[PDB]
Amino acid sequence: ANLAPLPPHVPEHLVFDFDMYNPSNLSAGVQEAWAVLQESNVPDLVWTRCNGGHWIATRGQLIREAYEDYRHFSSECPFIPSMDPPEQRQFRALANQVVGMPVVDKLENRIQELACSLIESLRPQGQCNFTEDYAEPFPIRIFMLLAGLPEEDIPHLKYLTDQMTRPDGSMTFAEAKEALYDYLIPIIEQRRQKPGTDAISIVANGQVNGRPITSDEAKRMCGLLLVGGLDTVVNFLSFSMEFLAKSPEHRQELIERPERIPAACEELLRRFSLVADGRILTSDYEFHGVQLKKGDQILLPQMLSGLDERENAAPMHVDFSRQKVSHTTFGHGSHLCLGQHLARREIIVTLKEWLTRIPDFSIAPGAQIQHKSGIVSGVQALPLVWDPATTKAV
Ligand code: HEM
Ligand SMILES: CC1(C)[C@@H]2CC[C@@]1(C)C(=O)C2
Repeated sequence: ANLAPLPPHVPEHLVFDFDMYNPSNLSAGVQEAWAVLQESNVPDLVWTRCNGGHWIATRGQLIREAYEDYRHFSSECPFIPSMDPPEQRQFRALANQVVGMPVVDKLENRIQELACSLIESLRPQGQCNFTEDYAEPFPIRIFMLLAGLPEEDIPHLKYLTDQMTRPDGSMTFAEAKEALYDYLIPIIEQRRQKPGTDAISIVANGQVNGRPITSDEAKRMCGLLLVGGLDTVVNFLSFSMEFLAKSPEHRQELIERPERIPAACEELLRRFSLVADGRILTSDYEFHGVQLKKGDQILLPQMLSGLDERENAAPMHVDFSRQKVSHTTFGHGSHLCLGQHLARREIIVTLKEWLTRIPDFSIAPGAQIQHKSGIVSGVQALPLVWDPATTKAV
């Protein structure tokens, strides 16, 4: 059944054959399907024989510990079946000049203007497919604004990024990546010569280790800033809007109590956490009584820390007034999402603008929403409807 044979250092009593790309109970919702790993008969660290064979840490304490311990759990192979500290700190520091908290605070209303334009387009229609019509266009338009790229390039960039996460067969993953680099290289070179204040100019003019960043370093940094802020945001906004379409009392709460929108964002980030990446052991290492071997891959699912009942009570319920929202949805440790501040502002702006203009909306009649699981889990489609006479062209 596609199972890799058990390595001889792994005890049989820790084997649980969870498949991160096709978990059993996916029609209950992806977070629910993954929470099978937190049932009380499942140890805190298990081995699955799926996807080549790899460990899974199932509890927040272990997932945080491993992400803290970059000496033993390296990001050189984070994907199942890429840099660690000090170089990594140099590149982060450079990325932070593009998406750090000061930039996001200066840029917050550009983000709100984009949301309002998209939302006002859709509002009189009384229907949309949220994933396609808002969740994808909003982060890609923010990228083009931040990167100083023109509107007419959106469809071709969206296309290249779609081929990495869901190829239609036109391009290999390698061709998609090279096509993207081919697009970015000449703009990086131009803006090294004639910089502006956009993101690509900031990157193209950084220094690594006492010298000008190379073309190769800059294309990879630009590429990671672009792909990092797309599938995660698209899918997270869709999980959150799926929940709000199904829960009118939570819509009402935020309409009545808009000051709670930033806390609601944090709680949605906990409940609809969606990333599950990995590390590779750099050496043999005993971790909580379990012998790990050099070279073993371990999935450390950021999704699971906040769903762990040990971290949050009644973790499947959405409660915007939780006193302490514990999660690792943007990661933990040295690779903690550089985009965490930009993403929170995109979530808060989308909650404020959507519930202002379209306060009452539902899942389309008859639609059954379907999820997909993987390194970034997500929503296949989100058909929504509403009565235009209940909307506000504010
Ligand atoms: C809700 C939206 C987002 C979520 C849940 C998310 C989550 C994550 C997580 C879990 C990681 C760490 C992965 C690991 O340690 O293996 C990460 C890293 C990263 N994210 Fe995000 N992210 C989101 C939005 C964004 C945005 C808007 C950007 C902006 C470009 C972005 C850029 C990055 C980058 C560049 C890294 C790599 C950091 C490094 O390796 O040092 N993210 N993100
Ligand atoms: C979560 C990320 C943004 C980070 C870089 C690309 C991404 C989608 C990953 O799977 C690791």
